Amino acid sequence: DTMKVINDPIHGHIELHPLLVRIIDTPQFQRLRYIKQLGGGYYVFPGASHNRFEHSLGVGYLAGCLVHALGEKQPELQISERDVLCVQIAGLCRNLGHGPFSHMFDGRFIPLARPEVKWTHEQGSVMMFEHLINSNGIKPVMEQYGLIPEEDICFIKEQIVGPLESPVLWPYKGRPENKSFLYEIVSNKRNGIDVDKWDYFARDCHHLGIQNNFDYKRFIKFARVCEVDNELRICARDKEVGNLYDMFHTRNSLHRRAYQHKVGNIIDTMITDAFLKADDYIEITGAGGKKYRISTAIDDMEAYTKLTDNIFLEILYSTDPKLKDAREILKQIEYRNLFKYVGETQPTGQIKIKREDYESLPKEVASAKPKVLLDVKLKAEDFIVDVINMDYGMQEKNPIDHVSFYCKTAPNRAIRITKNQVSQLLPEKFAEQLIRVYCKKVDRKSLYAARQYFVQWCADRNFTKPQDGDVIAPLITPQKKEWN
Amino acid sequence: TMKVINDPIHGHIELHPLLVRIIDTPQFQRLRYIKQLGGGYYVFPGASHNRFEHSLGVGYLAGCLVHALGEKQPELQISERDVLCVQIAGLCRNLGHGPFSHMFDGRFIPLARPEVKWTHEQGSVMMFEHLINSNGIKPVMEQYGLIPEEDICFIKEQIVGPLLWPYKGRPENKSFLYEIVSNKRNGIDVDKWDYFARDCHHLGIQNNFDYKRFIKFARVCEVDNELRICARDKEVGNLYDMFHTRNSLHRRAYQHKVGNIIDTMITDAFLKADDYIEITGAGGKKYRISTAIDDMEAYTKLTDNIFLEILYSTDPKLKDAREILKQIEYRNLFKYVGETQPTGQIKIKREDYESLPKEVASAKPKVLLDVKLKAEDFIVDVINMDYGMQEKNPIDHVSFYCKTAPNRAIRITKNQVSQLLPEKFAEQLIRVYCKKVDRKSLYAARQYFVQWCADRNFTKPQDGDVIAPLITPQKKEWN
Amino acid sequence: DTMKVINDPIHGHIELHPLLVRIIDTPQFQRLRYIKQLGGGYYVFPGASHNRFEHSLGVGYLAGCLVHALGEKQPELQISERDVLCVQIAGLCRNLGHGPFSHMFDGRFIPLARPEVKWTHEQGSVMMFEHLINSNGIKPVMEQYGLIPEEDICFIKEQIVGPLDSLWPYKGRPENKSFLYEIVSNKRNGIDVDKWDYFARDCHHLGIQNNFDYKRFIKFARVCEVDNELRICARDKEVGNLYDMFHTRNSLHRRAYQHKVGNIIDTMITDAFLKADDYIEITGAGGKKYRISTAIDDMEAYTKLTDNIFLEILYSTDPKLKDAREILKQIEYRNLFKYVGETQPTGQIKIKREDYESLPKEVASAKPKVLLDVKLKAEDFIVDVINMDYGMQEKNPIDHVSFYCKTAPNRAIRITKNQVSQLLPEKFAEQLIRVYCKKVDRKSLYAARQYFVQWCADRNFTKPQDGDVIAPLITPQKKEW
Amino acid sequence: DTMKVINDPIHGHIELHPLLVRIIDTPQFQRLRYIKQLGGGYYVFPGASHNRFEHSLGVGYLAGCLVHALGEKQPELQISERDVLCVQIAGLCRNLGHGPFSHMFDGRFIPLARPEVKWTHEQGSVMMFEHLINSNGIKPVMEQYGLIPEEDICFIKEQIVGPLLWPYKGRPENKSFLYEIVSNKRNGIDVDKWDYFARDCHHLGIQNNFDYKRFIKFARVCEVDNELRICARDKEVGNLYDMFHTRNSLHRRAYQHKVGNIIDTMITDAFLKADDYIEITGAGGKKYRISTAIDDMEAYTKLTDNIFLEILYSTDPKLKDAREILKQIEYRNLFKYVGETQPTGQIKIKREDYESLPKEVASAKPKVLLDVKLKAEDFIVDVINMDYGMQEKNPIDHVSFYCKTAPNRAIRITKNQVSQLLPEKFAEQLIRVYCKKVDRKSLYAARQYFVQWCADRNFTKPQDGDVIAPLITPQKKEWN
Ligand SMILES: Nc1ncnc2c1ncn2[C@H]1C[C@H](O)[C@@H](COP(=O)(O)OP(=O)(O)OP(=O)(O)O)O1
Ligand SMILES: Nc1ncnc2c1ncn2[C@H]1C[C@H](O)[C@@H](COP(=O)(O)OP(=O)(O)OP(=O)(O)O)O1
Ligand SMILES: Nc1ccn([C@H]2C[C@H](O)[C@@H](COP(=O)(O)OP(=O)(O)OP(=O)(O)O)O2)c(=O)n1
Ligand SMILES: Nc1ccn([C@H]2C[C@H](O)[C@@H](COP(=O)(O)OP(=O)(O)OP(=O)(O)O)O2)c(=O)n1
Ligand SMILES: [Mg+2]
Ligand SMILES: [Mg+2]
Ligand SMILES: [Mg+2]
Ligand SMILES: [Mg+2]
Repeated sequence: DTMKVINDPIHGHIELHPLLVRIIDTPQFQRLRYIKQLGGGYYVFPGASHNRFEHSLGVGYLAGCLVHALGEKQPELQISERDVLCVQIAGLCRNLGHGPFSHMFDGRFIPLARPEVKWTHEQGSVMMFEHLINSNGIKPVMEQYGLIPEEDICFIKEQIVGPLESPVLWPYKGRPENKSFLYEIVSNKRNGIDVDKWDYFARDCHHLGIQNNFDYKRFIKFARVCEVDNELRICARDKEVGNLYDMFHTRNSLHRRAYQHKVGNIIDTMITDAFLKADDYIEITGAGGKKYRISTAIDDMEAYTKLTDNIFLEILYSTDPKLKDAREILKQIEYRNLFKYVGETQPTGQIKIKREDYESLPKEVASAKPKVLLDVKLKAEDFIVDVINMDYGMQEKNPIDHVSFYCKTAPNRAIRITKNQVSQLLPEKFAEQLIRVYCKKVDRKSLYAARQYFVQWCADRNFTKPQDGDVIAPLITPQKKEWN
Repeated sequence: TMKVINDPIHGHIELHPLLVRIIDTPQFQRLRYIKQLGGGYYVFPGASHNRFEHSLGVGYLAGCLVHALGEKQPELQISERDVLCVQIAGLCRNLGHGPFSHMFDGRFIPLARPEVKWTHEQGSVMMFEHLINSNGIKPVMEQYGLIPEEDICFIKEQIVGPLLWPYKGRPENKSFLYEIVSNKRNGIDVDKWDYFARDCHHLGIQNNFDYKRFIKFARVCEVDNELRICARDKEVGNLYDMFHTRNSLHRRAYQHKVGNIIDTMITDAFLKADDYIEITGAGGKKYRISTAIDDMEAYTKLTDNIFLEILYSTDPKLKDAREILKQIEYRNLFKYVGETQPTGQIKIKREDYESLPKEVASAKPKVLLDVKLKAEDFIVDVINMDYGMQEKNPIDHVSFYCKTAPNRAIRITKNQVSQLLPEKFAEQLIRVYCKKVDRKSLYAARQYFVQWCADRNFTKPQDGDVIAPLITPQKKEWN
Repeated sequence: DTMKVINDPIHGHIELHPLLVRIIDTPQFQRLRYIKQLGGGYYVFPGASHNRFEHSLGVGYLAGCLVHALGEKQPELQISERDVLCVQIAGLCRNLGHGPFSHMFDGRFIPLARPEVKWTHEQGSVMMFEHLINSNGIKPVMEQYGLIPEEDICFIKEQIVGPLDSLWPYKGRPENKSFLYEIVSNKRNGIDVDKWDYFARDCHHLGIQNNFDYKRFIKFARVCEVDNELRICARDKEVGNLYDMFHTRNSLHRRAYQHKVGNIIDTMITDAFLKADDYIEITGAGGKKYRISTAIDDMEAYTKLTDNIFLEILYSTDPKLKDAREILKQIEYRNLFKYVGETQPTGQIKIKREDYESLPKEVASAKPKVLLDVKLKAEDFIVDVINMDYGMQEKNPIDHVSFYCKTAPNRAIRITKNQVSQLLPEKFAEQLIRVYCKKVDRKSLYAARQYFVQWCADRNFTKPQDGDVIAPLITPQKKEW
Repeated sequence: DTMKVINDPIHGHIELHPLLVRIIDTPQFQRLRYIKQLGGGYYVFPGASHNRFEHSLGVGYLAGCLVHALGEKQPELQISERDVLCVQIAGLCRNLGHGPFSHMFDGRFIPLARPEVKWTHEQGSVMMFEHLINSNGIKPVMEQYGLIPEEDICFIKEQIVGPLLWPYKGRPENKSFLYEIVSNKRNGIDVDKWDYFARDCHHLGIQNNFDYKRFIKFARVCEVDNELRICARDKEVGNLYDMFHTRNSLHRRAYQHKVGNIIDTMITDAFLKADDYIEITGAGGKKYRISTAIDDMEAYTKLTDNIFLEILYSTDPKLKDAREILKQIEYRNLFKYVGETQPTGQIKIKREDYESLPKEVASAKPKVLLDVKLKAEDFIVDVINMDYGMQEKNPIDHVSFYCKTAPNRAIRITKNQVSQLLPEKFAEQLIRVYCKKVDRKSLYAARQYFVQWCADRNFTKPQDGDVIAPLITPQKKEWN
């Protein structure tokens, strides 16, 4: 019928087009009210109670702001109301595929439960969207507001997941090359600068109790479309380059402080463990009454719709003896009897730890032979090793090398700006790995031992000296001249 | 040792290890799964916050105030033991809240168990007892210099009031300690201060009350042979503003017409599910949503999760309950018809609440109607808005002091402050909703409602002339 | 010439049309950088360093927001770019007439220096605007962007000061654009974008949180026909917020704008200006010399009249300025006139401006009945009478607001107080009386308190809040207390 | 005399001890109400109306917070109320020496007006403090609250300017940590930065990412090389690198804004042209100039941003040139920015060479057709040294940490133990060029000279180089 206004603490009063309201008021979208944006982070930052639902609204809103702003400044782009709605819908719907505890689910649980499968929340989002549309009669409503479901549904999915085919050339079908800039708004595959980041920086910071340094409104004011290699792309004003390096610095800061918090991660790990132990016994009803497991609900969207953080409490409150082991792990979380952090280190020089080797690392730690007197001997199964890849969103690459700029004197001429033209105070590398070790045995003597093994293992592997190495393992650190 | 927690409202808070021990229990962690504002989250999407983090905030502010009093007035002899007891009461005064907070004790329990008298306060005391006993907290209390017999009594009295000087946990010279966490005298306490700041931060409303300022100007003075907390005289304006703010937040957020109808629909689903949901309590015994309040072990497991357990159920017994919740997801809500108030001396009694839908349906609007509506099609919600003490002005129950004589307590009357203040401190709002959502039913509902307002001499609804143009002319008082 | 972007801490990045930039980059506008928004308030709230310049930008921006929003929701109103620019210019320029220390200048100084004259900053703003336009060749630039200077300059002035009887008293725009006159300075009910900026800005600087949400109000605003005029109407639901807006404004006056010490600093600075008025020379048109009190008669001189006057006096060496300089030095040492207390008339007693001067005499004539070391005279007392209201004297401004309902968005309606809440104010205007003593020693102050409380008793004013503590021998005589 | 409560928008309600109130309520301190914290920055960021006065209160407040927090956690340090007051006073008084438009005055004006002299606002602050104490009878009041003026005044001055071997006399080595609070000479981590980050951000419209309250919670005193020093928890090292990143961001965005700087430059020009004619009365009625008021504190007390308006509103023909420059600011007829570049070579451009740079630019021979020829005096070259506060050095190498397992054992943490994503260098220079000739043809020419000069000197390619000087940039293969 008519536009709704929603009060968001980040963005203020947002107007929602009635088509978007229709998309939001569905079981598939409302589901996101029951999935914490930061997963286990809430168990460390008590303000982070926010869910994916409200983040989704924010992304939808910002996507519309950016496309409206481009259209207002450059009418020659011929951006239609139809384009605007499609970009907003993609913004609203790019989080639809998230599972219980967000990144815990696709980062930890699915890889261990279904190692053969290749699943991402992105793929999930496309499938959920299709299901949402078909289950709720949205196509007619789309037609009613001037959308063309065939081409526009394709466009929306492409915005979320990228090209739907191997093209080897313009690989997209939803819109032609003259609207290429529309594909940079919601999920920017070229350099990662998109409205999804802008919402979460502001939102997460507001809830975590950290201040956000990046100003997206400013960026929107200075954004333009220019021709670059026969494509119309979004370009930033030259003097905004510093702000973009700061944007990636901020993202990395938030990962260091919050998203990869050592305890937040171990809680995610413990919850994953409980889910693995419960996977054989929890039943989720999907299409036609078929029963699915936590690990297989991703194969049926009707079942996936019912897969939320609620799983955690269903396990916790269970009485079935089959779920006793799973339930015991979650109860250890409530009593704050968590696996203990032992320490952190990094590979040196060129060493790069491969995903294939992740499983062998607890074995390596337990095989270390620290020359120290020990009351307990520990085994591989007592250790957890968490490898975390930190980067600027593009592996080893500098994402600012993939950004186009324009100058005040020639607003339609796109240019490139190299790192050396900006500052010598910027990073020389754009990717690194952190290795965290934890012990499942929490008593004082086990922990003392775990520390000796860990520091010995660092020495053996030529990893960096842990920050507290000399205090936790004073008998081990002297053997390594490189550390002294 | 002490833990540091980052709260977005208060910054980095330090927690004494005894408090950490209380927090890391199933009974306290439970509060992570109970939304502070209940159905409000379905209207204000930023209001995802739960009772857990509000509890931390209250505990922190309680310690701030008692610490500030001790530092300014060492002659009060506030001990570390006193400080911990006040902080614990602050942490634990929300323990008794049920699913969707005020929905549970404001709507559900009254309907499910009309004979019983339950408040979240009473719940908090029982939960606290259970928390202490289940988790071996008494020894830990002793280890930090608390005396469990007296101090547990003190903590409970702080939460629920008296279980002559009616308190046993502390003597009259420490009377001021009973004003911090839950202030029975005038409602000015640290619980409000946290929720103002917290709710505002998440709702997207800006808070006008400055509790840090109030703490800077607070003192203890002798008042009628009690040592009480007194405010500086010139802070009287800020206190009237505090109650104005609280009332604003109720108008805007806590009593939002749609937030309330969602709470009402969820309550309805819970009533229809109550016979079939089983919650396991002590010794494996089974309880219902409505009886879990009788066993704390069962109550520990009663959270907002009930909503999803119903929503995801496949049992045909829960089909009716499940349908109501599904209507929430599709946003097929009962429809708001309008709002009015009693005039003059009229006051609607709780005993009459159930007869009101019947009255509305009995109205005889002189208008042509496609459909005829029945009592069961109407919901009438009566909301009592006040400054926390019925008809009374809470500032008449506040003691002040002046800069020239800091130890001399005084009273300040409304007329000494401003003539721009309220003349009344309590009112009732009546909201009417229709369970029949189609265009023709709604049109009819509006005619009944406005006719009923006219019959009862209630105030003219704001949109009365637009929704019922044929009805409003009959009432000269309305024009 | 292209748009400039400016970063404001209240509003974020604001775009300024090149015509507005041209208006801003003039001596007449830049002048506002040297005039504190809150005057003597900075001497109490150290965060209130803000000046009228940045408040002006904010008002200009919000004016454009509201008119853009109305045009976007209701294209049938035919709001032109020309209309938008005129409203933004009026927003930018409505503070041009402010003098040194803002409300100190027209609230205290001019009334005492030039009692015969009737001056308001509004009138000042119109005159300054005219001077700004003419001095800087702005008329051609206006033409270049599609404005018609004759009509549009008239429109801008009318927005600031009102009509320069009749059904339609305005010449700048016809009745079908009536709603444009409600944006910058709303004469009908006071709800305008000037308040919205200062609520947000003052709060941000004072360290008080603002509770009024103007972005919400903009979303719900519409134009409807009311008594053959097109007016801005608010959604019915929003009536509570509007009462809260006036409550907030009153709160900010109580806490900040009428702070007892902020006011006494304003008073002392005014006193210094009065004692310096004969000796400070301000050069105006054709080299003529003016005084602080007469610079309002020449805009070229007025352009040079800012808070700088304070420091010119303070740093002076001329013995002529010794008395003025001494008062300002007392401010630096914080040897301020002392606050004695506050009271109010009872019920419907009202004090009038003609009587203000006789009040120090009345206080000094009181005969307390208490042992006193010192006897005080009329010249030792300052009596400050402050009229607090909701912007329209005794009237409820919400009775002058039009609303619409969700079921009929084009039908305007009225909402009375009783349809909203019984918890709202029963009166919308009141007076506060503050007494101060110029003699600051302990004994004088003790005495001043006895006179004050006795005078309250004699006049049947309300009992001061600390009356029983400051004058325990006086308050018992009054049973009503 | 009792405590006063003051409402600050950054810190909330702050309590001020009556001795501090006495120090504040003096002409020498109140002066700071008339000196903008960010100088010409207000002419670019309209929210930056804030003055040094309120920043000084903030620093005083934060200094007391930190010293109280250390005393509360570690009573064995024997921190006295006397220590607390001395640290708070130093915090309040470290900005006393600032001149008109803050860093414009000692960064630009004094170096040009008095090239022979070596003046810093720090030195100014000690001299102003001495003058404040003596002029206002503060010593007796200090005694009244248990201070010992001889040793405590020395302590306060040392906190501000450093030593006037354990080089300090105000306090012994067992109180070394007290010297790290207000102006930290060792690594730059002090409460002054914490206030200005929060305050500047609040006013500029930029969000601050550094959390000082958190840092205070984790701070401890430990023994390091026979000194008791403030140590940070090991975990917090990342936050400290972020602190310096933030400081550098604020310099890039705000403090060194290209237009903010050129306004500072133009105001400095006006002051130089007015210096012979403005008279400031100092001790015994002696007259001083803007450039010599630093030699008499009584005169310096009267030297504030007011000078700007005194010049602007002047009618004296002697001040006509100075007044014209300021009027160009009001009309926004500013010197024009031409561009920015950096050295590639490791030697920093030296301060001794700064003056020769406009000559070099004008001597460039761009191979381009030009309507106008420009001269050295038409160019301004601004050299800006950006660093993490310690020249080429990493300040985090000068920080001591402790671990949770051994709180009393101080340790060091090297860059490689933290991250590979951190800077490899900690100092750099930016070179900005501006033209005093503002017309279209002059500016076109200025751009050709500038880019040619960058090419000749092997500086980095300006960001818009290809657009502003398309005929010049091809000659340089390193840029292509
Ligand atoms: N860098 C940071 N900035 C802001 N908040 C943080 C940061 N790191 C953690 N927090 C939050 C999360 C918690 O609520 C609180 C305490 O976290 P943290 O200091 O890491 O405790 P911890 O228990 O993990 O460390 P430890 O046990 O090693 O002392 O602060
Ligand atoms: N109601 C208020 N809310 C917030 N800040 C306030 C309020 N009233 C005053 N302030 C500010 C102004 C000052 O920065 C600070 C102290 O002012 P205030 O409490 O009025 O002291 P005062 O010196 O005027 O009163 P007194 O000397 O009578 O105690 O608080
Ligand atoms: N005083 C208020 C009231 C509401 N909101 C927020 C809460 C909602 O997220 C959003 C829209 O709520 P409304 O009450 O304005 O809209 P409704 O749909 O309830 O009213 P209606 O449908 O009658 O327009 O605004 C707010 O910020 N301040
Ligand atoms: N990193 C920055 C730079 C500027 N600003 C603010 C300060 C100004 O008030 C406004 C405009 O600054 P710009 O530097 O963008 O404008 P200029 O005129 O300096 O740039 P140009 O003329 O080259 O567009 O934005 C900001 O918030 N952050
Ligand atoms: Mg609605
Ligand atoms: Mg810990
Ligand atoms: Mg510019
Ligand atoms: Mg005072």
